[PDB]
Amino acid sequence: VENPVETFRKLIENDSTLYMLAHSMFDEVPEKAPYDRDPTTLKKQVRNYKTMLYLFNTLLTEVPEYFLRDNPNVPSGLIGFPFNIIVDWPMGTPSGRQFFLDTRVNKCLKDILNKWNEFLKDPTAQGNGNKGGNQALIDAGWSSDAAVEQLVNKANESTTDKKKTFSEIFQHPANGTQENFFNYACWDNFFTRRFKDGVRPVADAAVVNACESFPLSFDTDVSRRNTFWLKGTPYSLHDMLGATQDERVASYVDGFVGGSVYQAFLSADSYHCWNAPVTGKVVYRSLIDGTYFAETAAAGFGGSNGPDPAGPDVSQRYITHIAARGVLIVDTNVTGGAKIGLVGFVPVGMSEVSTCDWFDNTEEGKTISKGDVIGAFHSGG
Amino acid sequence: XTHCLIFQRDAVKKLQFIPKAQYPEIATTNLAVNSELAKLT
Repeated sequence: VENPVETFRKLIENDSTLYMLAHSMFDEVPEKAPYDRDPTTLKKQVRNYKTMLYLFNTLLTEVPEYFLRDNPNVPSGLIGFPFNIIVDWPMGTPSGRQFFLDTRVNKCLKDILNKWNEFLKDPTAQGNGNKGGNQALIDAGWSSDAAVEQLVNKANESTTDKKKTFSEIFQHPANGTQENFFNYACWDNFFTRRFKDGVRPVADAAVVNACESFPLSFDTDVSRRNTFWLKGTPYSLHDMLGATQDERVASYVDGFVGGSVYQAFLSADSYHCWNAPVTGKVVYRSLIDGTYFAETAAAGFGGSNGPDPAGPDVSQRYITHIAARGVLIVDTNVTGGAKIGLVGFVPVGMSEVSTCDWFDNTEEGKTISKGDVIGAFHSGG
Repeated sequence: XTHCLIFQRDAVKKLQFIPKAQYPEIATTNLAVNSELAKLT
């Protein structure tokens, strides 16, 4: 019944170590430009946890702002991520890294971001009429030429069959136009929008892309467990798949030793649902609690690739081992399958896009078909 | 957001991944969902 921001305030203030860290993670941000402003450069950087909490509570009833409409030339890495904007530089401090690895902090963040998700799913925008959720999107700038062109261009960049208008690409409610932001009832429906039929045809190949996504890494001959904290972040199957806390996945870890890991990134202006990469029978499915704003030391202040203006962007391999995430293991050695053994699909949250939503067609024992929509990321915890 | 796909050693012997995925530094755009990622050889 308690406001989850208030629960977080109490956690910070009633624990001497967390109280210390919640000061030091701001004190360790340099005073000097550019760190006097957040990474968008549009606002002064937050310098204390009470202002942070005030803003977190305010954000519970806000959709992300498309700030590029009036500010087209500022850094755009954090479009969609209002909480991330506040803590991005603190995430890059030594005390901030410790703070955002604390399991109690992350339970509190989970509850805050899930309360946020309740608002983002609410077509009334918390009691502002049946169009409140839609109007919030328009007020936030998402029906601007800049936003809509960005969404259309991003969808077109991955195909030769380019479409001129948003409505030819994505499904949206009836009578939708740019002026009414396609009548999307709330942020969540916009965020998890589906492609129109035929816009993403399923390829004949045995393996298809599970996400509309940008290749990041391809690693061969991966180890059972590895030093994922060292530079370059070697993948650690045991940690990534959660064998730490579920012995039932341990046999799948063993079966992936020597295998390959492919990783790819979903931008804020990309399609966010998940499609089945192969045909087969689901043999294992899990959700794993973890971090939200944990990034590497290399991505922080004084780091060899830091501080990241959009953490955990440059830490994507690292967070596969600790972030809120999910695991799906598909057996393709079945009738209708490609007979390429077991295939794993591990969606991994980043910051406040960390709700891993498995659809019911992925229940263990069901067969999925290549190209079927099987889940989605949502803004949330 | 980010995601991994994981393949077994013996399966990778049988598969040809597209270059944009196997050599990610060459990629300049999203890959289209449902489009080819790897084919049997």
